[PDB]
Amino acid sequence: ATLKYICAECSSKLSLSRTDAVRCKDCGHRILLKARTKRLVQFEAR
Amino acid sequence: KVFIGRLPIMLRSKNCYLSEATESDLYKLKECPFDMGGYFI
Amino acid sequence: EEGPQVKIREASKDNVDFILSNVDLAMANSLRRVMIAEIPTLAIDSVEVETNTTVLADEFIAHRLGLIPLQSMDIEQLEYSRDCFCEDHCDKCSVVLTLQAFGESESTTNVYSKDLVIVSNLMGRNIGHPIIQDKEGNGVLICKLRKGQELKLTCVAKKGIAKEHAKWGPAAAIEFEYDPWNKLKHTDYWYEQDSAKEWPQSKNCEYEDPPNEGDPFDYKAQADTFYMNVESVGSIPVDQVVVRGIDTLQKKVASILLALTQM
Amino acid sequence: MIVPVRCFSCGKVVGDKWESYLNLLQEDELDEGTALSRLGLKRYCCRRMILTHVDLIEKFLRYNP
Ligand SMILES: [Zn+2]
Ligand SMILES: [Zn+2]
Ligand SMILES: [Zn+2]
Repeated sequence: ATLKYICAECSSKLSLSRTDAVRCKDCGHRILLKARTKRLVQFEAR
Repeated sequence: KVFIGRLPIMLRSKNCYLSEATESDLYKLKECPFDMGGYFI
Repeated sequence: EEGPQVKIREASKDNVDFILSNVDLAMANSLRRVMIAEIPTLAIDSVEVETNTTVLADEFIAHRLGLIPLQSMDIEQLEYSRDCFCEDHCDKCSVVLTLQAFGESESTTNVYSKDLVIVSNLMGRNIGHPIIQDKEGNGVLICKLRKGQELKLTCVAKKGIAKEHAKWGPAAAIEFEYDPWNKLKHTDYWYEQDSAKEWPQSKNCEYEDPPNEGDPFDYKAQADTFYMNVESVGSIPVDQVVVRGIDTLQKKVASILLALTQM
Repeated sequence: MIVPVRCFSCGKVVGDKWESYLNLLQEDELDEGTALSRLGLKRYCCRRMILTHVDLIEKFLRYNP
């Protein structure tokens, strides 16, 4: 349902704007990963 | 009673929470069960 | 019934031992090389990745997928993408499969090549079908998923040949030999006391007459008779590799004759 | 990291045998040498493929996310 970030502990599709430092819901883990990409990548089977 | 500085800690000595951690606890801790760790972070 | 003749010693879904006689070492050799590298086969050559929470990277998985053998008996009628007039690929120059697997149970979910799902119209021709020779029927283990890991992919397999990439290899490994007794003298055995006692003997010896103590060297004898055995990965029937291989090499020489014509 | 699909040197598909193999060992208590031969792995190139493999994907899986 769209996101931009993700925590490395609860994997909650978070995502927030400025002035939100860094944190998750209950997971005060100040890490956050940048989800994935929508345009999908193609691969050479070789 | 009174605070004074911080002491980095050798990674697997008495303090380091890993000197006790079992195998299954290491994995959850995102630390490898094969790491020897005699170093500092 | 003419020049190159065959004598088959064994046969099966995967192996064929035979004896080629009345043929130059050359032809025997080329025919062999052709099999190893110039016979069309279908193989996953494109992989689009939707979701990968696996512990393997995308190109890692992809490399294996391209490696999974696929049916290829009717390839002689599937086309080379590079020759098809479509924009990219189509049911005329490809076969699209899909692999969707999700770590459901907490017992480690295994992904096999049998989870591949052909989604393009096979147009009634036998081609594209993960090949499986397993006892439990799981033709090659692609990957392993834990608790709740995903893996969504779409694979496009194309007509190819080993030369481009070993994956389009349908021949596994060929057994080659000739002159089991060193009669011809194409080798100088390295000994330490007794060559004849140090170097084992080939089962082909059994199929040929020994040299006889005092006979002078037959300087006029050349290489006749070759004891081969063609293995097969499955993508194509054993007996087929040999045939098509002979076909291909046959068509190749043909092309040179056409070339001199246009010239 | 997973059983190679296909042996490097000749290409005998060796990806569909990991499990079979590990089974001929455990329950059938066979020596590695006999197990291999029964999986049809006759040439050493093909043998070294399975014998030498280390299935790391197993400890790779053990990390939570
Ligand atoms: Zn969290
Ligand atoms: Zn096309
Ligand atoms: Zn091999």
